[PDB]
This record gives sequence, structure tokens and C-alpha cells, in this order.
Amino acid sequence: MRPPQFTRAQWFAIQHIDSDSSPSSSSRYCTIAMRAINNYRWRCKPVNTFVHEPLVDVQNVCFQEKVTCKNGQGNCYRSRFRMHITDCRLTNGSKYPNCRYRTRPGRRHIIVACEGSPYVPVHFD
Repeated sequence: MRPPQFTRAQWFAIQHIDSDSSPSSSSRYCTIAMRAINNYRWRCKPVNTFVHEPLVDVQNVCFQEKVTCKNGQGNCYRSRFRMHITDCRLTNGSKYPNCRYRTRPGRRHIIVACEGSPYVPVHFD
């Protein structure tokens, strides 16, 4: 659930943009990074992906390959290049505030929904 104090665009950046950061991370990266998200949530988010490119690279995906959204609703775009991502997966038995995560680096195209003025990512697809 998006905290009401954040726009869709702000919440996307909080959850998914680690702007201009190292693609390689420690194995504790996700456990530490997810606290900022889960502090606003009722229960630990089960999976989450962070992108490491500079912010403007992620915003540029809104001007790259148009594709259909998974839900069929909205304007979705696939990145021209593979992004540097980190996938976070909640460990079994975790219960807030004891949320620990597996950390997995990766390099793949991302798909985002874009909306608004400015026209920026609002949903990781």
C-alpha cells in the first residue's frame, strides 16, 4: 500500500531507485535497504527490485520501447538496455520488524509504467 504522503512517482523511487550506486552489493544490502520501505508498510514486502543506474536513466525508460502492461492498463515501456538490478526476497519466517532478505544481483531489461507531469515511472512491472 502506498503511504498517502507519497505520490506514485515518489513511492516508485523510494522502492526501486538506488540512484547511481554500485551494481555489486554485500549479501546484507537487501536487509538494510528494505527497512526504509517496510517502515511504511503493515507487513514486510515479500519481493522487491532495486535499480542501480542514475535516476535519469530510469526515467528515460519512459521514452524507450512501448510494450503492453501486465494488467493491460496504462502505458508501459521496456528499457533499451539491460539495467543493473538487485532482487530482494524475504526469508521464511520473517515477521515485521524482523524482516531479513536474500540479496541477488542481476542485469536485465526492466518494464515500467509511466504517467504524469513530469512523465516518470510509477509502477515496476
